[PDB]
Amino acid sequence: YQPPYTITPAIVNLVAEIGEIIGRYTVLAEQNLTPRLRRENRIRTIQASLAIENNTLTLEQVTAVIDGKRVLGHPREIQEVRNAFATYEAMEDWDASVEGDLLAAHELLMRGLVDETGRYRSGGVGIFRGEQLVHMAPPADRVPKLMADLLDWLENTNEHPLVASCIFHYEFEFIHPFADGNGRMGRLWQTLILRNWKPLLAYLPVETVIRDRQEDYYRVLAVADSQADATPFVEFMLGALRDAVREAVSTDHQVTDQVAALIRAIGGGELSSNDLMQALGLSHRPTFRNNYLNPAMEDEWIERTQPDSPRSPTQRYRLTGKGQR
Repeated sequence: YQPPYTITPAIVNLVAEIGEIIGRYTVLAEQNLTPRLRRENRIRTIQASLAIENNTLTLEQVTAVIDGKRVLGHPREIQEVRNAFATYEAMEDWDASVEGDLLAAHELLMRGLVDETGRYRSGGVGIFRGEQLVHMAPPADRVPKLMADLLDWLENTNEHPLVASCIFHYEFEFIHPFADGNGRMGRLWQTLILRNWKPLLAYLPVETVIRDRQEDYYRVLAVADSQADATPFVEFMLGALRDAVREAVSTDHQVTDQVAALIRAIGGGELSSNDLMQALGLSHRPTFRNNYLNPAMEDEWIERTQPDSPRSPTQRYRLTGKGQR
């Protein structure tokens, strides 16, 4: 068994470019990706992946759900987000070729939403490709062998993870092994195959590109299905991944704990040296001037209320370009 994998000069050029872009995306650009940035990307991945399957929640809403903040919306859509966030955070446990790990993921993703969770469908299911005509997936009794072969292929494939993830996505979408959430499981397992190669790709929000190119995504996926060839789909996905890892590097191209405490102490009002001294809980004047007032003054975080008289007794201080969080 082997899926219709046929290479093309366009694929090798996309692999070359993705490879090179990651060659930069790593280096010291990994020492810039903070936990908040990983989360921002993860929230974008979840919101877009769910948006493709007609979830009406906005990025601002999905952020608030995962943050724990106030959320007004449908309880079923909000639980889709909670389950999705829970599922992506458990990727470290799974190997993309393990059938048990695939079922454990489907369980976390569909828990409390559907009857058949963590197992393949017992009956038939319709394949939806946007506003395209619905057709039936393979019979449920064919799924176990189809999935066994696909997962065996993925374990012993010589293809590069970038290509292998696209081939699996294409084959998985054709089979639709679960009663629900096949679309979301497809994007999840593609992210898993990529993070099993480079774990930084787990925070690549390629789903925002697939959501914006949704009409073409389903059209290329249908044309590839009609012509029985994964090649055009692999070109599309490697293209989307390239554009994603490219907009990830373009986003790239700090205050001390002492300076950060002074900026928060000023706020909106105008504080004098003794007003800051009392607020910061300081008692040594040279320490305040050298470690707090002058550092914030030099890096242009704070300005003087009386700039004409620098050595003034009634001297007070107000913020300039100071952004909170």
